[PDB]
Amino acid sequence: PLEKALDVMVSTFHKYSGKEGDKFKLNKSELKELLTRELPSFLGKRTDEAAFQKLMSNLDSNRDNEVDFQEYCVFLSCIAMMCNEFF
Amino acid sequence: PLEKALDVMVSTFHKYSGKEGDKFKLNKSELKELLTRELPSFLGKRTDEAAFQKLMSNLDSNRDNEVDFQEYCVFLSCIAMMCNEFF
Ligand SMILES: [Ca+2]
Ligand SMILES: [Ca+2]
Ligand SMILES: [Ca+2]
Ligand SMILES: [Ca+2]
Repeated sequence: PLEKALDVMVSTFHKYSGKEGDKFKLNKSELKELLTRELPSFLGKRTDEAAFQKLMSNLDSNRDNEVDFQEYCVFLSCIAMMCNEFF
Repeated sequence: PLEKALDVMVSTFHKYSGKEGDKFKLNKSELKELLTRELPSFLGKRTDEAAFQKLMSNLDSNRDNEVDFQEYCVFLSCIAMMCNEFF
């Protein structure tokens, strides 16, 4: 179960970062699709365009306006750490 | 199912962490069964005690001789990224 889940995390990235432009990174449209479709829970209601834009600015540690796989990775793990702490 | 993939990530850990001493930490021995029954395709056959110490040394970033939930998400991000760079 831990192995199908880790490649569920891997294949999901590529599910959107390749739709447009750099096929190795998520741009905003791409990031919104992923979250909106694959991660609605950890979504709540902040569905503005203003919620997503700092939603993209905070995942984007490099500041290169895109989320690479690494970065998606630190995001998934913050979300893991956050839930854990809850249960 | 990404959100499904996070669920089991967080639970797989506690399924093993709550056996001995700290219940929110993995000691070399709980890590052992986690790694062996969960991530079998990552541990080939170097499973002696040096490939299992190594790992512990590897995993345990604060060096309290135990794997906590954050050091376990760092490790997991290392597996996914490995799976990723190979595509
Ligand atoms: Ca892209
Ligand atoms: Ca970036
Ligand atoms: Ca323990
Ligand atoms: Ca530790």
